[PDB]
Amino acid sequence: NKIHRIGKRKGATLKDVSAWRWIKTAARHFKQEGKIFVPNCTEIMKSSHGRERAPQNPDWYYIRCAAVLRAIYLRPGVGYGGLSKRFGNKKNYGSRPEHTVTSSTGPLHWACKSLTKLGLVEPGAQSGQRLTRKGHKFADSLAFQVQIRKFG
Amino acid sequence: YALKQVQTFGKKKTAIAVATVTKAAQCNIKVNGVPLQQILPDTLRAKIMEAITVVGSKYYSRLRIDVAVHGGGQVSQAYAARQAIAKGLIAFFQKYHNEVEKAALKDKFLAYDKFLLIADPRRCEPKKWGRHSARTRFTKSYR
Amino acid sequence: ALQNAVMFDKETYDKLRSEVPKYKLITPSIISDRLKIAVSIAAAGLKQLCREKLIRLVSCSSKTRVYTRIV
Amino acid sequence: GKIRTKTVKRASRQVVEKYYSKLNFDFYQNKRVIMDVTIAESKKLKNKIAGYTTHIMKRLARGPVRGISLK
Amino acid sequence: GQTVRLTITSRNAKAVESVTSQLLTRARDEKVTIHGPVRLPTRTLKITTRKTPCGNGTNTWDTFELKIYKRIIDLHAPTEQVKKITSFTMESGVDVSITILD
Amino acid sequence: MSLTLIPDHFQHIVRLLNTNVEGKRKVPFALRMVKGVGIRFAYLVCKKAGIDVERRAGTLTAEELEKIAEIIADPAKFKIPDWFLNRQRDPKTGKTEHLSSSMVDTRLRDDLERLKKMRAHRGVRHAYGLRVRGQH
Amino acid sequence: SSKTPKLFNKWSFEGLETSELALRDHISTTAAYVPHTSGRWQKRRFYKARMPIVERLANGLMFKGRGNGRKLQAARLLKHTLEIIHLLTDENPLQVVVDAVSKGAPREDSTRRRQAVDVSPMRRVNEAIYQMCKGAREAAFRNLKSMPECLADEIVNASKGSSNSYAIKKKDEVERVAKANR
Amino acid sequence: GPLSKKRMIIRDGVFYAELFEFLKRELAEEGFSGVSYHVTTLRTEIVIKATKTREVLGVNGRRIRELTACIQQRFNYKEGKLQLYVERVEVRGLSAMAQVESLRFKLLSNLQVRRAAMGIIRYVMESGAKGCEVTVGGKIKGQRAKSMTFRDGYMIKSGTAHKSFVDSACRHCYMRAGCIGVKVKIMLPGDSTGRNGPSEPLPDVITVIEPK
Amino acid sequence: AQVGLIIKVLGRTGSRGNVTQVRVRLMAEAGSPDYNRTIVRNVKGPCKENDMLSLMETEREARRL
RNA sequence: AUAGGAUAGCGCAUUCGGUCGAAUUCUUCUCUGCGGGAUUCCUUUGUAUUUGCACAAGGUGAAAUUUUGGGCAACAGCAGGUCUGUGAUGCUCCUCAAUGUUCUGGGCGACACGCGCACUACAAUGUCAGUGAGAACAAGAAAAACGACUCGAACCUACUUGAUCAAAAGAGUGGGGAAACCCCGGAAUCACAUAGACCCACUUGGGACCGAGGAUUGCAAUUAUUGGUCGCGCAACGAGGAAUGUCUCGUAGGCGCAGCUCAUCAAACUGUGCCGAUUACGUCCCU
Ligand SMILES: [K+]
Ligand SMILES: [K+]
Ligand SMILES: [Mg+2]
Ligand SMILES: [Mg+2]
Ligand SMILES: [Mg+2]
Ligand SMILES: [Mg+2]
Ligand SMILES: [Mg+2]
Ligand SMILES: [Mg+2]
Ligand SMILES: [Mg+2]
Ligand SMILES: [Mg+2]
Ligand SMILES: [Mg+2]
Ligand code: NA
Ligand code: NA
Repeated sequence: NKIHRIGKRKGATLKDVSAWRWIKTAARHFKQEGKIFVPNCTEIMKSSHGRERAPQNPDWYYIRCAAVLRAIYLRPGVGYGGLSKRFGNKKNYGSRPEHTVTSSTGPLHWACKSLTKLGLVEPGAQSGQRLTRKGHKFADSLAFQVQIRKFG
Repeated sequence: YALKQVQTFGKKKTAIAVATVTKAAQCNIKVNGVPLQQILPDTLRAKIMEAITVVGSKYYSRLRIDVAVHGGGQVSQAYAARQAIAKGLIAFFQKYHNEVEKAALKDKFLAYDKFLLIADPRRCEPKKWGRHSARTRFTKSYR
Repeated sequence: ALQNAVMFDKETYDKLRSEVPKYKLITPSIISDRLKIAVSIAAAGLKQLCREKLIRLVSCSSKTRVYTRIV
Repeated sequence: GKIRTKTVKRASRQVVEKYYSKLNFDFYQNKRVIMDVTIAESKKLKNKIAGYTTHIMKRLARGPVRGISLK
Repeated sequence: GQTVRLTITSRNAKAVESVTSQLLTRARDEKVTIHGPVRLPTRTLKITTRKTPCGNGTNTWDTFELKIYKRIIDLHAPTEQVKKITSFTMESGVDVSITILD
Repeated sequence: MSLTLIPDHFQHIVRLLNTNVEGKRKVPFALRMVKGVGIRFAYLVCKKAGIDVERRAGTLTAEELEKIAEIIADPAKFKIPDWFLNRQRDPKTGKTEHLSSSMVDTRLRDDLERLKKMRAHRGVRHAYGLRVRGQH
Repeated sequence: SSKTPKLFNKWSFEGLETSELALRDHISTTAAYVPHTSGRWQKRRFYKARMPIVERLANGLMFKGRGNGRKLQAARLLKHTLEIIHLLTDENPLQVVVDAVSKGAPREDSTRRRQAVDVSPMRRVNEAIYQMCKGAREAAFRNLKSMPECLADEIVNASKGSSNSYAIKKKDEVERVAKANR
Repeated sequence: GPLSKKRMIIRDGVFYAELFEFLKRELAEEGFSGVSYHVTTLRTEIVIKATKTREVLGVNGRRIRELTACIQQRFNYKEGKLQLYVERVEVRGLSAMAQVESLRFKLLSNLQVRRAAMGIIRYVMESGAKGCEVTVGGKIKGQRAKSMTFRDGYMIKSGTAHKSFVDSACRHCYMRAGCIGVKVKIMLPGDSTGRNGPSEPLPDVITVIEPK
Repeated sequence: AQVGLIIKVLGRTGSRGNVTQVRVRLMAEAGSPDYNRTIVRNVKGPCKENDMLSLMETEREARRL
């Protein structure tokens, strides 16, 4: 079948499922639960000054929170600057040639703060952000749900 | 029991893929911790899958292969990874099987594609002054 | 030059429901050029027909959708 | 082109004249012999001398060769 | 247990290798524990400049390069003994630095 | 892409703030046809008016158009921040405001006349039809 | 357990043969999973004739400045094109592509006045791919039709010898001019 | 911090280049042939190579101590941290720097260019050099300037091996009419000792060892 | 469309060298009037010995120049 | 699964570079001083062949022909360029209201226009919005001076705050003399079955021009220094006449990144890596 376990495999972990499918499922969970803190600036700000227009998705902040949660899972000890390199893009300068610009650290600071309020991430000892035990459990449990095709 | 482990590598441009092949309970191949069916795009997934399909999955029966690829781009890493997987199977059979079946596997790999086992020697040609690239000279004007 | 409507009316939508099935090849560009509608409202609607299983999805991609009739 | 320069050819003829008995038709043994009885900062030249030395050895088996004495 | 690191740095490859070999032989004479020598990556200082003094002609360039060779030898020996090992005449242009590892 | 039948009141051109707005477009990209309103401002206007950006213009009723015009006329009243407006501090009036429709042209002409009366360099450059930034 | 490769895991290479006798040794029917191979096909003069025909189609899809070096993109376009070809013809897309290549280039050409000459099989395969890709690219430039649609229509029309094909229309004109230069 | 190794190497090279220029201008008439310095913790030892070591030293080493004072003051060396030594070149005729200074001195003494240049060549070839090539250019005869070259023996021009086997030096001569350039090249005889000769066989020379 | 086999390549004719002159053996059936008939043709594009050509007209023969 | 295809696994199931765990074992990967390795070496019912020098395909092989790419590069010259590199220099000019030198302010940027090079485009092999996976060359701080008493600060960067609300900022706390910090160097071309918006229009293409706010570098920003925000976009441009440049494989093209100039500023140059072809492997028609 499509969701049957492959032989001796049982359970699931992050990186065993589609990254986007996990992120969208986490974003849906964050919105459905309703406990996550959403800044009022997300309704008018852009994700980065390198972007040309607004994020165009009503739930873009929940998706960004899920994306940074997955990023902190992959690389413990990451900071706002390290996350900015992940979500940067190429800026259009008009008649001048294009250049890579890192993402704004404002939304990344807000996203980490929202996750810390939920208890999923904590300030890592000696700089950076890290996933809590609850955060690691949340990521793996949702990864299994994605594999089972449960979603929300 | 005994470990029964083999480590190989594959190269493509600046990409270097190191594959660790271990006897395990079940076949499990991951590239940078990502399962084969989660590798994107599907075109590059099929290229990596060539290291298994051209010889058949029966020779990867109980092999756990972990491939760590660093350097290069997405396409270069995929070619380095598939070469590392193919060389890992051949080296595993070299170390823990007799020559007849290892030679059969090597012959099948070479029959399909040379670069499954032999690294592509091509590298970026250095830029020279007076040129915008390795060979593109500056534009010459007369009048 | 071409004037493609951006919203369905009764006649075009009925033609979408009835004649767009039993097409061997179905694509939002083909439907747009036959029904004189925007490709955006042609890609949508083809999705609606596929939801109701009046047509089948052959080749799917982020940008490219190819459909066919149900045998 | 792979023309052997006069420096390669002259050294090859000298090697054959002086060390005819130590040479055979194999490049690799001839290359090993030449590296012992020749001082040259270039390994490319010594490889080329070994190649032309074994070529002369083949020719000598097929009759005489001009420029080789073997008195 | 005191671990002492010797760093041999020069822009001449032959000189740095000769100094490293001499230090290694002397260190083995005092039968001290050796770690290395480690051939650290060699850095190439690169300066590219126009060949002409004026601005006339085809824009030809000269690429000048300077290579720096560095070696590290770790010794488990007292400072008096490591001074004895260091106590010899080195070639010109070779810098040998003595540091006590934390 | 709404799968909505075209309304009987659909207008191919809607008149908004003395501007012929094409009703064939999505609402935010039909509002940008109003002078003084860009892509970023139009998305904010649609957000403050409760209109989703997936609707087509021409389906907007008179009430929705009035609410849109009210937001564009006084953005600060609808909690749009000052840093988001055209005239953050009018050099003569001193009040933060957003200019729309014919007011953009009128205020530009006043700005040129103001700079020309002082005989400032940028004003004189405008008078001679020359580039006023660095340029060449 | 090794099985014969199928292109995009859907299309079989079994029984894939060109009808043309002259082009039999210059159209490759070697089985492959995707039209991507980092081979050094331009090292030797006729080595590219052994490149799989679908990969040669993909190499023809990355031509302009916006297209140069986008081979994964060309593979995606071919993946959609073969599906559309299958729907249009109810036939194996690989066979249709081979038939289109075997007929897309003129057998006779005129060269420098100008006089008629014959065309080598290598150039016939080369020109057929080049002309079909060119016709599809121009057809889809400022058009509602997507690139896979235009490429599929070109390849289907070429495989039938239809004058609607850009490649066939170029072929007929060139052969007609070459005849008048005998 | 402590400067990095790249900065330290750059600093040491700049120090040598300035030291070489200062000694080249100061010891022009003493046949200055080169300079090497050895750095220790105790002191920095600088060895000057010259033909006329008596004039480089002076009476009781007055000149050498004056040069020490120059170097110490310019580079801010402390007392007892700097020492100079003078050694003679074993063969003067194999040193291009010594010969080019000799040629400049002879030209400044109103000697004919042909006479002085051939005198240098005869002296160099007598010293055992495989070849010598001196050239003099600029206002030699009259208002129009011409360049004339005098050569003897072997000389290699291309490749990278001539950087080792060929010793070169060029000087400016200031005459009444203007500036005259003199350039001297010496093909060093490959000698198993590294003092005078690269000690390596020529790059394109192949030797077959005679059998026992 | 008579099919001919290239049995040897005579040389690169033409000023620019793009066109090559080859000797073509017709690949006809046994007992056919064109069986084992060889003609000289000018070929455009990269051609090699043992290649096959599709001759539209077999009457014309290329000049030996 | 909102509709959910195709794509390996079917003695011990996987995962966690903060789990800021602890010990054994090692060099496969990385670093590199000296070596090895390739030369027409081997074969040909080839070419050419008195011979010789060789050539062409195929083997062997990481590499198969000057391996690949550079550097160096003779002898004769040119009234080519440089007296705007030098304390290179002859003659000559100025030399105390100076053609020396310094300071202030302008100019080198001015614009009916012509020309050479480059950048950005004319869109759907696309533009936006989101998400994924992912390089390599490289750079980084100071004194016979300033403070303490040899050390600190200059330079680069990470983390955190700013933040109970935009960017750009501003601030602290560390680290790095550079395989040690940056750094597991999250470059973007690219990918996405993202069930995202747009639908062939000078249009959500293009981003030139111009208006207001604010920040930063500097002793000084007017002639916008340079970023960032909202507006303008109705400025042309829908693929470009005659002519013309460069290029044969990791090459062309496309894509960025670093260094360099630099207090601030790259559409330049010098390098670097990434994605990666078409065509020919020929000739002397043109130059
Ligand atoms: K000449
Ligand atoms: K703007
Ligand atoms: Mg990203
Ligand atoms: Mg663009
Ligand atoms: Mg742009
Ligand atoms: Mg660009
Ligand atoms: Mg020579
Ligand atoms: Mg040479
Ligand atoms: Mg100027
Ligand atoms: Mg735009
Ligand atoms: Mg410049
Ligand atoms: Na199109
Ligand atoms: Na002068």
